[PDB]
Amino acid sequence: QVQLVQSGAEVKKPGASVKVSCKASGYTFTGYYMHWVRQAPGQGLEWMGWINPNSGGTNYCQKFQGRVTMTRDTSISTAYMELSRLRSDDTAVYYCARGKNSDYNWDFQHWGQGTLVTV
Amino acid sequence: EIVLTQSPATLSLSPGERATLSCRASQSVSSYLAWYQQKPGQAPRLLIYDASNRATGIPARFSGSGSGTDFTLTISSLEPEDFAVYYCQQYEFFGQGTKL
Amino acid sequence: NLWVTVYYGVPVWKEAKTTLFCASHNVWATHACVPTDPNPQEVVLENVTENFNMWKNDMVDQMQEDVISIWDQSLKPCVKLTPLCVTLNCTNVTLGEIKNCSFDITTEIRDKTRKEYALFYRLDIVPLSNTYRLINCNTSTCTQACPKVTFDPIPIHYCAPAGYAILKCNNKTFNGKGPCNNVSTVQCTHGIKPVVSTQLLLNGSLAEEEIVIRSKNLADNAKIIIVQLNKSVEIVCTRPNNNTRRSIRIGPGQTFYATDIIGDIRQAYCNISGRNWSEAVNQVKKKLKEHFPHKNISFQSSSGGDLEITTHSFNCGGEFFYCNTSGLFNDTISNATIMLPCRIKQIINMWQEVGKCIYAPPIKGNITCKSDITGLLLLRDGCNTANNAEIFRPGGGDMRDNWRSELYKYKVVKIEPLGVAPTRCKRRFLGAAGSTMGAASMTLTVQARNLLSGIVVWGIKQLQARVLAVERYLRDQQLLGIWGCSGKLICCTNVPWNSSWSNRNLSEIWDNMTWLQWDKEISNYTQIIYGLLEESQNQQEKNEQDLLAL
Amino acid sequence: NLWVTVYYGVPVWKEAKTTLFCASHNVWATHACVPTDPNPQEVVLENVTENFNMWKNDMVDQMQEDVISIWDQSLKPCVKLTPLCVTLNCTNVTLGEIKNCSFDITTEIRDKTRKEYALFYRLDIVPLSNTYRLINCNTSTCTQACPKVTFDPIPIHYCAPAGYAILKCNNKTFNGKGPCNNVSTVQCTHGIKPVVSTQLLLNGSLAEEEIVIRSKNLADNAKIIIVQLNKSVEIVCTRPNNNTRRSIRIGPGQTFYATDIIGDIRQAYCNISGRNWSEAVNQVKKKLKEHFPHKNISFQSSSGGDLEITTHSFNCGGEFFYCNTSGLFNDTISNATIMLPCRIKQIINMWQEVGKCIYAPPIKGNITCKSDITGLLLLRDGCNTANNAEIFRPGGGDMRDNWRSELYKYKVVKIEPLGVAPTRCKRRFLGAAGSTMGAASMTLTVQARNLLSGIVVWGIKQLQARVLAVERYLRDQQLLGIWGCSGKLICCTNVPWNSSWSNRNLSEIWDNMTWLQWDKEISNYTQIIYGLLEESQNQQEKNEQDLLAL
Ligand SMILES: *[C@@H]1O[C@H](CO)[C@@H](O[C@@H]2O[C@H](CO)[C@@H](O[C@@H]3O[C@H](CO[C@H]4O[C@H](CO)[C@@H](O)[C@H](O[C@H]5O[C@H](CO)[C@@H](O)[C@H](O)[C@@H]5O)[C@@H]4O)[C@@H](O)[C@H](O[C@H]4O[C@H](CO)[C@@H](O)[C@H](O)[C@@H]4O[C@H]4O[C@H](CO)[C@@H](O)[C@H](O)[C@@H]4O)[C@@H]3O)[C@H](O)[C@H]2NC(C)=O)[C@H](O)[C@H]1NC(C)=O
Ligand SMILES: *[C@@H]1O[C@H](CO)[C@@H](O[C@@H]2O[C@H](CO)[C@@H](O[C@@H]3O[C@H](CO[C@H]4O[C@H](CO)[C@@H](O)[C@H](O[C@H]5O[C@H](CO)[C@@H](O)[C@H](O)[C@@H]5O)[C@@H]4O)[C@@H](O)[C@H](O[C@H]4O[C@H](CO)[C@@H](O)[C@H](O)[C@@H]4O[C@H]4O[C@H](CO)[C@@H](O)[C@H](O)[C@@H]4O)[C@@H]3O)[C@H](O)[C@H]2NC(C)=O)[C@H](O)[C@H]1NC(C)=O
Ligand SMILES: *[C@@H]1O[C@H](CO)[C@@H](O[C@@H]2O[C@H](CO)[C@@H](O[C@@H]3O[C@H](CO[C@H]4O[C@H](CO)[C@@H](O)[C@H](O[C@H]5O[C@H](CO)[C@@H](O)[C@H](O)[C@@H]5O)[C@@H]4O)[C@@H](O)[C@H](O[C@H]4O[C@H](CO)[C@@H](O)[C@H](O)[C@@H]4O)[C@@H]3O)[C@H](O)[C@H]2NC(C)=O)[C@H](O)[C@H]1NC(C)=O
Ligand SMILES: *[C@@H]1O[C@H](CO)[C@@H](O[C@@H]2O[C@H](CO)[C@@H](O[C@@H]3O[C@H](CO[C@H]4O[C@H](CO)[C@@H](O)[C@H](O[C@H]5O[C@H](CO)[C@@H](O)[C@H](O)[C@@H]5O)[C@@H]4O)[C@@H](O)[C@H](O[C@H]4O[C@H](CO)[C@@H](O)[C@H](O)[C@@H]4O)[C@@H]3O)[C@H](O)[C@H]2NC(C)=O)[C@H](O)[C@H]1NC(C)=O
Ligand SMILES: *[C@@H]1O[C@H](CO)[C@@H](O[C@@H]2O[C@H](CO)[C@@H](O)[C@H](O)[C@H]2NC(C)=O)[C@H](O)[C@H]1NC(C)=O
Ligand SMILES: *[C@@H]1O[C@H](CO)[C@@H](O[C@@H]2O[C@H](CO)[C@@H](O)[C@H](O)[C@H]2NC(C)=O)[C@H](O)[C@H]1NC(C)=O
Ligand SMILES: *[C@@H]1O[C@H](CO)[C@@H](O[C@@H]2O[C@H](CO)[C@@H](O)[C@H](O)[C@H]2NC(C)=O)[C@H](O)[C@H]1NC(C)=O
Ligand SMILES: *[C@@H]1O[C@H](CO)[C@@H](O[C@@H]2O[C@H](CO)[C@@H](O)[C@H](O)[C@H]2NC(C)=O)[C@H](O)[C@H]1NC(C)=O
Ligand SMILES: *[C@@H]1O[C@H](CO)[C@@H](O[C@@H]2O[C@H](CO)[C@@H](O)[C@H](O)[C@H]2NC(C)=O)[C@H](O)[C@H]1NC(C)=O
Ligand SMILES: *[C@@H]1O[C@H](CO)[C@@H](O[C@@H]2O[C@H](CO)[C@@H](O)[C@H](O)[C@H]2NC(C)=O)[C@H](O)[C@H]1NC(C)=O
Ligand SMILES: *[C@@H]1O[C@H](CO)[C@@H](O[C@@H]2O[C@H](CO)[C@@H](O)[C@H](O)[C@H]2NC(C)=O)[C@H](O)[C@H]1NC(C)=O
Ligand SMILES: *[C@@H]1O[C@H](CO)[C@@H](O)[C@H](O)[C@H]1NC(C)=O
Ligand SMILES: *[C@@H]1O[C@H](CO)[C@@H](O)[C@H](O)[C@H]1NC(C)=O
Ligand SMILES: *[C@@H]1O[C@H](CO)[C@@H](O)[C@H](O)[C@H]1NC(C)=O
Ligand SMILES: *[C@@H]1O[C@H](CO)[C@@H](O)[C@H](O)[C@H]1NC(C)=O
Ligand SMILES: *[C@@H]1O[C@H](CO)[C@@H](O)[C@H](O)[C@H]1NC(C)=O
Ligand SMILES: *[C@@H]1O[C@H](CO)[C@@H](O)[C@H](O)[C@H]1NC(C)=O
Ligand SMILES: *[C@@H]1O[C@H](CO)[C@@H](O)[C@H](O)[C@H]1NC(C)=O
Ligand SMILES: *[C@@H]1O[C@H](CO)[C@@H](O)[C@H](O)[C@H]1NC(C)=O
Repeated sequence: QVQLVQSGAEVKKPGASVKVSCKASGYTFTGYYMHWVRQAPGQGLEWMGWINPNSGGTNYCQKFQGRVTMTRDTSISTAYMELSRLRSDDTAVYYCARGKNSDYNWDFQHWGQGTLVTV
Repeated sequence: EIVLTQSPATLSLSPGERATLSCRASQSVSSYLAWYQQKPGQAPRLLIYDASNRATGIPARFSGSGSGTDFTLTISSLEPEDFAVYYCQQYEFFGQGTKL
Repeated sequence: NLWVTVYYGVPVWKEAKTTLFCASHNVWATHACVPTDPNPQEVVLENVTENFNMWKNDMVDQMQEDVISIWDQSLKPCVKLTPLCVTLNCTNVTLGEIKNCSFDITTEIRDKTRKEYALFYRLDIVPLSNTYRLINCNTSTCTQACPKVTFDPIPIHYCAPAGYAILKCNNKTFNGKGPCNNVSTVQCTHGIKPVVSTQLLLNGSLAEEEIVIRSKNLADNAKIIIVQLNKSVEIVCTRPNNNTRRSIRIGPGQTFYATDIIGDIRQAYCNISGRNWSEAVNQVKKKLKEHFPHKNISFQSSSGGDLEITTHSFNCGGEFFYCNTSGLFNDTISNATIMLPCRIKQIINMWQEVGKCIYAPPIKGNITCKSDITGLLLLRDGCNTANNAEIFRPGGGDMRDNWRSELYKYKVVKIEPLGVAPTRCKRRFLGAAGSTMGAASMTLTVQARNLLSGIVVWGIKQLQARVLAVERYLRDQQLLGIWGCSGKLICCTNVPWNSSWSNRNLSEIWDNMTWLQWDKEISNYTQIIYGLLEESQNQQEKNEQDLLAL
Repeated sequence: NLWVTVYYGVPVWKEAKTTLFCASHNVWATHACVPTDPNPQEVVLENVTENFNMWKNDMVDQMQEDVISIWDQSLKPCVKLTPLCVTLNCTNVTLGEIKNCSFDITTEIRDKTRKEYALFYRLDIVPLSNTYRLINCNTSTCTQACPKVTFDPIPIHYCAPAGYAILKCNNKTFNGKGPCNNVSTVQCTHGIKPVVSTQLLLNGSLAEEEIVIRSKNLADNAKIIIVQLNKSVEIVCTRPNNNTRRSIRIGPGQTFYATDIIGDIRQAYCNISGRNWSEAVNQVKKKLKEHFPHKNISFQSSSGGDLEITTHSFNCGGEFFYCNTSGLFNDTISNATIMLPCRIKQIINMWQEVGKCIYAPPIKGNITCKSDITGLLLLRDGCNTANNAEIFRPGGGDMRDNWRSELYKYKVVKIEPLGVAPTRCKRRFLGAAGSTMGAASMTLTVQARNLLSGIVVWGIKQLQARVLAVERYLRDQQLLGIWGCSGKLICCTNVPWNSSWSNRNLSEIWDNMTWLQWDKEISNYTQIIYGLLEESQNQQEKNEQDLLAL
């Protein structure tokens, strides 16, 4: 089986920054892209971006450009996401997800438990 | 861009019944769709992909179809366990979803 | 009525997955490759419309394996820098990118050691308050490129084995996906240079008609967009330094090459005319707009990632280095020549293979490379802004996309020379593809004669290919023999035509339809007919024996 | 009038470059070789005069590669003497050619070391005031010959693959360059011993008629002169010492074999009867005089060079050693047996390969080798003296010249079974080479039947050869099929003979000329005819279909 294990919930002050980890297991870490998406507290889900562990390549949602950054460490099969200049509206559960197929990787079959971050 | 709209927003349904959930887009995306089930406090789960294929562990009674800009999810033999939120997704674009 | 007739050497084919062979002490153009064919025969298949798909072309994956396999083999006998992993006591040479390091080296005699020093780049050094270690010492042992090798991207031609053919899409504006009304057949590909690079594609092929932008799916922001230019843009890169080499003996016939500096230090850089680039950018944006008709277009720098992605990586025929191209992937461009700063690495991790590492020796004297930008790799930001503008960024890293940018015009298929058609009788190169079934029968020899020996780390592939060609040939010949059609090109049989097999007019079949069209319809009963044909000969053989006994 | 007729199995051939295979835990006679053929078939090709050239015979280069390739592979799994390269504290055992050395050895446990000693020869030791190192430690790591191998020069037979043949020059006085009126064909060579030696060639083949002196060019003083003797000269060499071996553990399953001495020390030497040598020398000088009719002849010692050249090197089936032959290459010779002093090396550099090195283990007890001198290598001093005398000296070093001295009688050619001739008609082993075209046609089966499977680090070569044979066979069969001549040996066609192709009398062609002579004249239009033949069948096929349709 496979699984994604995220860090626990976190509380920061406005203007600060948060770092969220996600450990992957059960498969080749560099096999697939890692996606980040946040679930708003009573609303739909908002895609943040993804990272390609093979080269650390990223693609961020335009609206968060300059606020969010992503990286990784293959030696521990763990991905990292960081968001700076936090605002009250950033309160959400940030999910770590992986697609089913390397071809069409938008089929988020595998999910972590989600990390709740607020201000 | 792509904007997904679903309806009815909410459906009060009983066990044993059948219902369907629509999904529309302003642009043709062939069949690259997915549907997700969402329960309170739970992670999202893939239900349908390619608007035709069932995800692993998903009972036959869960299906759906569509083409271009008009798609619909179909669930037969509705159970109490189906009383959750279902989302329509295309690429990075998420819809609003509906609740049963 | 109609009877079964067997035709051998008919111009039909199907997609196939096979192995191609290389036609030329270079790292890539190895001794194991064959001489090239100076006269390719681009036979035009008029009235033939084949469909190509560069995103599912196995040739690309095959290329990738080839390049790596050669690389690894080439460096097999080269010195392993094991003993290098020692405590490094370093000081300074503000361009403090180079550190002078001293260390303890083991001499030829295991019982003896001494002091030694070398210049290393900061990028290759890891802090271990002035003690360091080599970056690779905790991952793998880097192999020093043999002192007598060549990394010049000598073009390689791919050739098919007998029984197979390579189709070319000659439509200058082909998107790399779909029908190609302009199609021809060749025996070999042209010479494609094994250029390893990211972001900007150097020394590649130029578009013949116009700038072409192609992708697997523009709606998928997780995919890379490949753009090929018609007009090249000159870029010159140089490393203006006295990188004098020093030979350090690290073992019994093992020499390590260290860097030294005689004069002062100046950063490496690239020179690209601003006006030139600006024009190219404007043209590309225009073509993009066609696909995204109501939005603005902005070019930005890499969002982030490993150096190999954020910067422009390439081999300057010598020491590998990376350049900062933020001055090109921009909306504000000056006319004046733009200078782009670069940094040099001695320790290189090839491709994305973890545990793989090579060390590059210093090149005495300065280096200057003049090259052309022929295309580049861009990706689009996800989501959408209210500003109605789309943002594109440089990317790459997977060399397969570099190969894909050159091999997109080629497709490999296998020829199926055996065909069956209805006729009114009873017993007792590849240009014909565009011809009708009847006329095409006049070229059966022309085709068939080239399906056996047209051919006359690569060694094993050539040997395997040879055997395969033989197997297929004999198989078909065996069938013709069994059916009593040995040595014939058009063999009328003793088996009557079925009504269920076809409802087409005889005239249409021979005068209108081509063999390709026929195959797609009659293939339904391929095995059915073959069975009957075998039974027929058996009947004939016993009848002959009966008569002979008299 | 005359028409084109196709003949298959005609006795003609051309020079070819192919790969031969080996016919027999020996170092050379490996398990990968095939069983030999006990009955060679020396078919005499009367009236056939082939021209041979030993100085351009690819068989020699192929042999060289074979010998090395095997050698390297054989020693692949043998212990690498890496840890041996330590400080050597040495003392004496005036024959002070052996030193007693002590050193620090690392034990099975990496954390533990101890003292150890061994006897080494001065020639293998380099001063580093009584501290030394092993000579190889600054070049490469010598591999200790595995304790269970055999270096006995077991004769190897070379055999051709199907489609090829080996010709022999049986002219006992052939100079190795020019026509051989006495020629025969064989399937395999005789057993040739892989004897590695310089100066004097041991255990080789003797001349059958007389002493023969041959060279590429006697006017070129940069070339070596090879002389083959008819009468052998006995030479016996011995190493009269108690070289008791000792087993030293230098690693986890790695045993180093050191030399020890129980009794006293005596130098090794060779014994060669003076009278015998003198006679041989006189005879050789006489033959040389024939080429240099008005001058004196003097034999001197080597002008200088590496030990391997200045002295006589050979493997005595055990430890390699070198002997001083200044007592033989002289003008003053005694009748009494001449004793020649020798020295022994433990560390040997094979051939002239830099970085290649092997270590030979000691052989317990003494060794004596009885061998015959069969020939030798001489070179002539440049310039000319007013004394009207020419001086010759011993030489060698390039083993290719040793192989060349045995393989000079063999030549490899490929058979071209397909031939075309003019006849008065219209359609509807290798002994025949000496026969006329007409008569030769009666043996087409005899020849053709042996051009497919006559065969029934060497593994890959055998496999490659098998495939090649098939390719050629099928190619020819395909052509015969296409031309409508399948299964026939003599096939009359429907293509008329041209006047431009030949102006020879029909009678002369069939009754006087041989196929070899014919080929050399008619080959001018080989492709021209083939083209026409293919067109003919195409015409026939459509005509048959036309008739069948009726
Ligand atoms: C996109 O394509 C372009 C080309 O289409 C590529 O640019 C080319 O890159 C190659 C590789 O770096 C360049 O070739 C190299 O040029 C070096 C500079 O030579 C000049 O200075 C020397 C100094 O004395 C002169 O002798 C030279 O003159 C001679 O060569 C010119 C060439 O046309 C002749 O016209 C002259 O008549 C002379 O013959 C030049 O003035 C050059 O030193 C280097 O040579 C070494 O490497 C080659 C590899 O193939 C060896 O064959 C050669 O023997 C040398 O290697 C030996 O010496 C070194 C010295 O230490 C040892 O280390 C080696 O082990 C070995 O002993 C080579 O010729 C080429 O000029 C350049 N062309 C242009 C237009 O830029 C781009 O790089 C490519 N893009 C990418 C990303 O690759
Ligand atoms: C030009 O050609 C001539 C020949 O045409 C070559 O000369 C030959 O060279 C070979 C190789 O050295 C000689 O064979 C070797 O002779 C050794 C001496 O044997 C005698 O003493 C022993 C001591 O007890 C006796 O047992 C022997 O008697 C037996 O053998 C003779 C042989 O005909 C029989 O007739 C008897 O009935 C007995 O059977 C002799 O008296 C000999 O020791 C040596 O044997 C080892 O090597 C061979 C290699 O093929 C092994 O098969 C064999 O098992 C031995 O190897 C084992 O034992 C050693 C001992 O430590 C281990 O180290 C090994 O790992 C292994 O366990 C071998 O027989 C041959 O006699 C000799 N002939 C002549 C006429 O000189 C020239 O060298 C050649 N010129 C050049 C330059 O090469
Ligand atoms: C084998 O050896 C290699 C050696 O490179 C190991 O790879 C290294 O692993 C360590 C382990 O974590 C990495 O350390 C982390 O680095 C990140 C990022 O820093 C690097 O990248 C930045 C890019 O934006 C760059 O700016 C940095 O350079 C600055 O900082 C350095 C540090 O002194 C300074 O010298 C420079 O001048 C710059 O100022 C740098 O290149 C960093 O964010 C991590 O810290 C975070 O996480 C820890 C964990 O809890 C937390 O405590 C911190 O507060 C912070 O949140 C951490 O430093 C190192 O970067 C890796 N090397 C590289 C090149 O990336 C490899 O892992 C070894 N293998 C094995 C199996 O161990
Ligand atoms: C790896 O290790 C090997 C070890 O052998 C290295 O090879 C050696 O390289 C050195 C470097 O030059 C060589 O030294 C030179 O040797 C020549 C000739 O001397 C040798 O050959 C003579 C044959 O005619 C022989 O007589 C000599 O023996 C006598 O002398 C020795 C010396 O003490 C003595 O011990 C003996 O008893 C004899 O008395 C000997 O075998 C010599 O002429 C050179 O000196 C000349 O050049 C120097 C240079 O300017 C000059 O100063 C001198 O005045 C003179 O003009 C020099 O000594 C050595 O000979 C090589 N070894 C062999 C066997 O030849 C190899 O190079 C190493 N590899 C690497 C990469 O370093
Ligand atoms: C390369 O292709 C581009 C494709 O856009 C060519 O752009 C043309 O530029 C002229 C003048 O700016 C325009 O009027 C044309 O309409 C453009 N082409 C198209 C299809 O719109 C560019 O000229 C080409 N360059 C070369 C050297 O061929
Ligand atoms: C990328 O483009 C931006 C503008 O679109 C450049 O910013 C300008 O930089 C120049 C000098 O470097 C300043 O004088 C301008 O005022 C800057 N513009 C603005 C709006 O501030 C930026 O420098 C470009 N990047 C590179 C590497 O050239
Ligand atoms: C491709 O299609 C064209 C159109 O039918 C073919 O041209 C015809 O060929 C026949 C052959 O005898 C002629 O009689 C017609 O008059 C031709 N028509 C025209 C408009 O030229 C062409 O031959 C086809 N290609 C091949 C290889 O057959
Ligand atoms: C073997 O070959 C040699 C030449 O290599 C032949 O020598 C010939 O002998 C006759 C005898 O008078 C001379 O006229 C020729 O000129 C010699 N040839 C050369 C090239 O000098 C020798 O006859 C041949 N022997 C046989 C049996 O064929
Ligand atoms: C080996 O060949 C030589 C060739 O010279 C033979 O020498 C002959 O010796 C006798 C007596 O000395 C002479 O009369 C002959 O004239 C010599 N031959 C020639 C061609 O001149 C020598 O006898 C031969 N030995 C054997 C055993 O055959
Ligand atoms: C090589 O030949 C020369 C003579 O041609 C030998 O010199 C003679 O050696 C003996 C004793 O060794 C002396 O008695 C003679 O007086 C020497 N001759 C002269 C003219 O002085 C020389 O010894 C020979 N070399 C060998 C190794 O035997
Ligand atoms: C080699 O040439 C000789 C000389 O012409 C051939 O011998 C002749 O063969 C024909 C064949 O029937 C006979 O009629 C002649 O009478 C023979 N002449 C002599 C002098 O014997 C010999 O046959 C040729 N070799 C081959 C294989 O044909
Ligand atoms: C695209 O850029 C031009 C530049 O002036 C601007 O006028 C136009 O409105 C932009 N398009 C959109 C959709 O904003
Ligand atoms: C070059 O100068 C011209 C002058 O009118 C200007 O219009 C153009 O935009 C400039 N281009 C660049 C790339 O600076
Ligand atoms: C072949 O002919 C027979 C004749 O009755 C017919 O039944 C059959 O369906 C035809 N087709 C095949 C595939 O056998
Ligand atoms: C027969 O033809 C139909 C046409 O669509 C095809 O689907 C079917 O697979 C064919 N059957 C065979 C055995 O080829
Ligand atoms: C050759 O040697 C003999 C030996 O006596 C001598 O008489 C003759 O003159 C020498 N030849 C020449 C050309 O000197
Ligand atoms: C051997 O002795 C005889 C005695 O007359 C002499 O002529 C001959 O030259 C001598 N040969 C050698 C090689 O000493
Ligand atoms: C073949 O015959 C034709 C007949 O005219 C003649 O012109 C030609 O030169 C002959 N030779 C060749 C090689 O075609
Ligand atoms: C034709 O014969 C002549 C004879 O010398 C030869 O030189 C020429 O090369 C031959 N041409 C061909 C095509 O064989």
